[PDB]
Amino acid sequence: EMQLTPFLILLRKTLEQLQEKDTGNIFSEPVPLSEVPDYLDHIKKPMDFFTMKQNLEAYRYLNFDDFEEDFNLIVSNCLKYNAKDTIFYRAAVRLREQGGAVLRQARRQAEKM
Ligand SMILES: CCn1c(=O)c(=O)[nH]c2cc(C(=O)N[C@H](c3cccc(F)c3)c3nccn3C)ccc21
Repeated sequence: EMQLTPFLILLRKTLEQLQEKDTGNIFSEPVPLSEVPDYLDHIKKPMDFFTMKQNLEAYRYLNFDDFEEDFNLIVSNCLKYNAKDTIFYRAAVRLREQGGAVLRQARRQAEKM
């Protein structure tokens, strides 16, 4: 129960804050199926920050939980696909950790609305 415009402004800011934690920009765009041809065999719902931005502007995030769930998919897809001894896997762990405080603070701002 709140106004749409300030909520979307908050989500845009939050998405930027999350992307700032991905310094190598490895989560910025869809995993390229031309370089990773078997990716969809194991990952049923790919996600990345560009797709999240598209979803945001298409009004697909009208609650904080749905936004946070797509962020969690970026992380969990990467943990699932990649071996534990890779930079990718460790980057997903780090993103999960650093994203946590970002999301907790942003959710508090949504609740304030
Ligand atoms: C973390 C999400 N992620 C995975 O989780 C995963 O398993 N494989 C991934 C593979 C790529 C990937 O191929 N990057 C290349 C690349 C290499 C160097 C710079 C640059 F900008 C892009 C590339 N893109 C298109 C063509 N080329 C070669 C990206 C993410 C991936």
